[PDB]
Amino acid sequence: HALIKEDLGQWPVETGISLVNQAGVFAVQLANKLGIDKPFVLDAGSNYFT
Amino acid sequence: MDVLSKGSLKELLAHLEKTPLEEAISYRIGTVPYQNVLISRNEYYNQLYPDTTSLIDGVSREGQRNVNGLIMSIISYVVSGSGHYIPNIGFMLLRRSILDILTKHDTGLVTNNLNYGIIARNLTVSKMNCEQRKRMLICFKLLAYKDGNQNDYEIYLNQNIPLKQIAPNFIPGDMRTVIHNQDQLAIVGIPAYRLTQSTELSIRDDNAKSYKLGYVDWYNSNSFLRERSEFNLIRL
Amino acid sequence: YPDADGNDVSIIFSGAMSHAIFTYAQSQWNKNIIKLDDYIREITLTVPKQ
Amino acid sequence: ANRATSAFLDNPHPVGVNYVDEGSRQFVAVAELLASKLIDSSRESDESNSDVPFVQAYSKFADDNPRHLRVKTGGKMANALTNVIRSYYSINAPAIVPQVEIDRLASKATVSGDMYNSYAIFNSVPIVEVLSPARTTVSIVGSDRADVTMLNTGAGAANITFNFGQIAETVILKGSVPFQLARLNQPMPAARFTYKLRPLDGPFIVVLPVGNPLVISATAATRIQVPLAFNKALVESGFQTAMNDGLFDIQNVNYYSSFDEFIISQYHAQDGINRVSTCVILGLALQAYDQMRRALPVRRV
Amino acid sequence: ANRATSAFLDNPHPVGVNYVDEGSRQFVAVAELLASKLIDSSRESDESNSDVPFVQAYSKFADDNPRHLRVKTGGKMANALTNVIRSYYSINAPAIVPQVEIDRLASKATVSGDMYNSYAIFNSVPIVEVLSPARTTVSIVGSDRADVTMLNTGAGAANITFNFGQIAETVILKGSVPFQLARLNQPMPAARFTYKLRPLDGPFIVVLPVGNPLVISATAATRIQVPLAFNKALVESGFQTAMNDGLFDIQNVNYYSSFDEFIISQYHAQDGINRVSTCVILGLALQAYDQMRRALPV
Amino acid sequence: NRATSAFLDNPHPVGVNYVDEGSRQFVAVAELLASKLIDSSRESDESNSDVPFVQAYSKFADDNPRHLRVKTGGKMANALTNVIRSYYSINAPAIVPQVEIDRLASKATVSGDMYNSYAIFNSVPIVEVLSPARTTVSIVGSDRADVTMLNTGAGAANITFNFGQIAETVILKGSVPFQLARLNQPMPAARFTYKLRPLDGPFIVVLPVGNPLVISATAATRIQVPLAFNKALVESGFQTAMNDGLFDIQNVNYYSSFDEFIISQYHAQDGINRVSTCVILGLALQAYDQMRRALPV
Amino acid sequence: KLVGHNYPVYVEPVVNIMNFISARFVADSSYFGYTNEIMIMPNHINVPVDD
Repeated sequence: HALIKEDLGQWPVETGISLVNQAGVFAVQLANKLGIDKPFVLDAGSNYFT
Repeated sequence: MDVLSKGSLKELLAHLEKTPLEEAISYRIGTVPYQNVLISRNEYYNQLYPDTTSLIDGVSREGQRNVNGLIMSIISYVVSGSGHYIPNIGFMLLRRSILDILTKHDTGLVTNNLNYGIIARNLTVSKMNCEQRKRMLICFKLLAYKDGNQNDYEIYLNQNIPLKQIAPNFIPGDMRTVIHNQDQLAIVGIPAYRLTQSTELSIRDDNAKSYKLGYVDWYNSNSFLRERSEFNLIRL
Repeated sequence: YPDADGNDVSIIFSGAMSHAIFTYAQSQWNKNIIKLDDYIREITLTVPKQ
Repeated sequence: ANRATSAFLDNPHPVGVNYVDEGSRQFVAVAELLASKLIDSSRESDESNSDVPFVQAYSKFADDNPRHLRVKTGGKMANALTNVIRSYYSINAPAIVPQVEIDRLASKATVSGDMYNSYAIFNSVPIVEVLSPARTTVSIVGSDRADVTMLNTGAGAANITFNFGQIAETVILKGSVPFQLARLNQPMPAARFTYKLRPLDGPFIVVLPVGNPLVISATAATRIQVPLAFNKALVESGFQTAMNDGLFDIQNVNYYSSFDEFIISQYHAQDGINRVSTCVILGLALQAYDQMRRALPVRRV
Repeated sequence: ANRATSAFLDNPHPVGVNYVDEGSRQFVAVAELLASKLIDSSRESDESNSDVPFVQAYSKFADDNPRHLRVKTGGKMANALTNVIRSYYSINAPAIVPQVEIDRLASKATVSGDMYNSYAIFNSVPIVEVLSPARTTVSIVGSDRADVTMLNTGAGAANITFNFGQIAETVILKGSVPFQLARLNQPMPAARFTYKLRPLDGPFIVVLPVGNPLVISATAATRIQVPLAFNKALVESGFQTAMNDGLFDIQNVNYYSSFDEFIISQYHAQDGINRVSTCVILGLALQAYDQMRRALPV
Repeated sequence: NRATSAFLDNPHPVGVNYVDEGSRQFVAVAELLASKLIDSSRESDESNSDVPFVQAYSKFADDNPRHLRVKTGGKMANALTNVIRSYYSINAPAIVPQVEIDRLASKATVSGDMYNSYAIFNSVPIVEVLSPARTTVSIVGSDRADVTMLNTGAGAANITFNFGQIAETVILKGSVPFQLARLNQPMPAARFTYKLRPLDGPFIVVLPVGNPLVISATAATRIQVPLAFNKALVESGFQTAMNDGLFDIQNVNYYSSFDEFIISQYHAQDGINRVSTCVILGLALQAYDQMRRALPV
Repeated sequence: KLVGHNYPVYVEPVVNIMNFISARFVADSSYFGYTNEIMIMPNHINVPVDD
């Protein structure tokens, strides 16, 4: 057996607190980890082997 | 844009040498000229604004396939920046430059038996300004001298005194007359300060203003876009 | 492989959410990236006529 | 013997053959997008008690800022859009806008310009031909719902032939009293109130007895390829504004009550498939004309 | 001589002369804006699983928090909007709402009550009078599409005079069979299916041949200045709701099928210009009434 | 003599499947995702990138869009199409499994029901118009009723109008002023327009001998609908579904619009329970129109 | 002011990005490690599972 898994981390959620507030706080952290918060341009054309 | 920007006889003649006849003519059917129409000018009036469509409006119009239609298309391109719709000219004439059509015998086109009075009436010479009148007479003189009709050119100028005053001072066969000529023939050009982005009443005036306003942007952003298409291609 | 307009397109095996977030971020920054000539045109409209 | 036809289907005038290339289509799509921004910016300016949102949208639209002591009409973009709308309606309307202006205006936005992304449903009912016997009187009234009133005097069981054309997809027939209807060389079914018909099935024969006038109400549905930005409410409102302003006051043209009748009448003429393509571009242009004209109101009673 | 008129044009009742000042106009615009957010809050409530977007919008609208115990009515804004609508329809309706309450409600949002910054197209067909000779019978039916049926029973052809008023901008005439219409003192044109007319030019003469009946379908377009937030679809829905809810139930008034008929009927009064301004404000209020009552039905 | 509206005659039974709480959640979820799919497409067309459309299609169809393959809409489109078929007629098969519907309904959460709002339906019901001897009555139209009446007898005739008991208000207008009043009530003076409540009872209208009288009728009916209901979209969805042949099933009745469909089912025995299914069909047609416009096939 | 703020037409890309991430956090919860429903069953009951 084999499988492919996407790992974006674990983000616990509290039931009492509003989900939108937690989503927004987690959105800031996720953007920072992914490196998309600041203006950027992808440079991956040189990432290859012949 | 490029043809209307030339401000000297040398530059105009040099441009016509490098420009094929394909640029003079157009592939859009347009509308029939000499039509009394009502156009919309909401800048000024609520009612529709009358005007008459002409061959020098700057918009492609239908033209016949005879010799006169081809000559009228060339003159319209020089004075208005856009030509007419002549169906199926043929690849043989499209590759030739405008000057060879005007001043050479190898094009296979019989430009004799041409009436300058009839052509001037069709092009609405009474409506064109000094620069457009000057450019039209340059084409007439080149056609006359190639076919040996210098007398008919002089007769036409004698009948039209206003055109005789502003006649060009060059002789087609002599290079010295071309270099020393001091005529100004620039319809469009980069202006000091700027011009307001406002419409004009006439079809000719509004279309001419659209060329002047867009010349500045065309001047800055044409080299790269033309080069991308020019690269990996053979000229006509 | 090259795109029609000279861009480089990378085909890789990646996650559904990581691809969705990263490419959406790219499209948001890209609409604010314009040519110099277009930038000059916008500036010229703000400054006086002369 | 007697023949009847819908009023809006008679003599469809030719449409313009200009401004139909890819560059002109991009110009129309750009105009619709920027005219929409004008409407939203006007709403934002009203709420924010400031002219900042409107100035930015107008500057992008007109390449000029709004001017004091000078009515704001839209500048060169408004002039180009108004003239191409006139050219789309009839061949007799002139071609005034040069190609250089359109290419300059088409570069303002990044629209696709595709005219076949989606579809729209049009409700005009085409009754091409209704053939009646000598002693029968037939009247056709309406475009959105056609009421056909038929009276038979003397003899009995007059046969009326209905020809709905071939373009319409589905046609629904409702009668004041149950009636008999069947296709050619087919048995007549029991009388019933309503019928669902495919106009391509063929001519339809309806049996009309003596006395007791029978009225048939017909509604049709037709599908035409339109862009995704197409909105029928804006197109119809733009159509009325164009008629009121006089943009369609051209010689030797036909006038219609709505854009629905316009597009259907052009579709049912000869070479109507290529006429519809021009009509759809006119619809998008009228959509832009409506939003632009509501943002800037020149006319004052 | 037989004179036939449109049914909806007769006896327009006086409209209210209250709540037309700048402060009151801002109140109606505020109500439209806040009712729009109330509807949108339902969709924003579905993207999440909470009711906070709806509770947040209701508190802004009603100045009170929603409670599960009672039916959500709308608070003080609902009562003000309902009563102001009644005062618009008839001059006999009382002006119950104080101006202090309206001023307080107008400060919730920062909208400006400019009701002359746009236009709308109204499709009601005004037929003031159709004059016919003795032998002919003329019947006018409908408002959005006027179907005029005329039958001639005399020996010779008849001339029928059409008066479409002096307000409509354009009128399009389509006949079952081709017919001839010319303006007074102008030569008759050939028979055509479709005629386009400008009502201001003058009365029109129609030639009625002896034989089968002739039916003319008329469509009109009128431009009336309206606020930019005007939505004709939303206004029409609110008119039906207000009629059903009994907001228009008051003695000595006239009832209309649609807001299209109402505004055109008022415009065609003796002094109809001043009525149109009040009618437009009623439409904007009706637009807010439709949005609010759909979110909060009672 | 008796005259009745054409669209009110013999309403066919509606489907009895896919009406539970889980099925209703599936329709509400489908409408929510279809609306996002059409909004992303418009945003996609305006901009250079097609990222918003790819994400919306993936959520709707559970597979990424591909240039070579056509955009069918996925399993959600197939389930929605067959569910629409089942609602219209009881003879249409109910084949879509419930486990598949439950899985699709879990894509999104909807905070609402099918009874939290209302919509006004302007279809005029004329149940019957009873006419005496030598009185010709014709009823034309559904959105606007044109009752043309003409009598040839020497004396004036009384005509009975029955508008049912479901409509809230009915507005009457005539070519010439006419007198109308309830049963056993004095006749008023002639007026051009009347406003009536259909619950008031049968109405008597007099007819003079001279000229034909035409009465134009409009009506308003309120039906409980979800807050996401949109009459403009359900009308477009009804026409599209009819053209697609989703309603081509034997022994059923065809209507000109969804307005006539819901009103005719209301004016029938067991009409309260039929209307609930019709409202669910309306939201499903709303989702169908939005999806088909973004993904024409 | 926070509650009644209206997003400008030229909203910054960082706001659009964060709204996209927050929407995906709520819409697709299985990616981030939470769900809305769970099921508790005894061992002797056989439940159809993803195999």
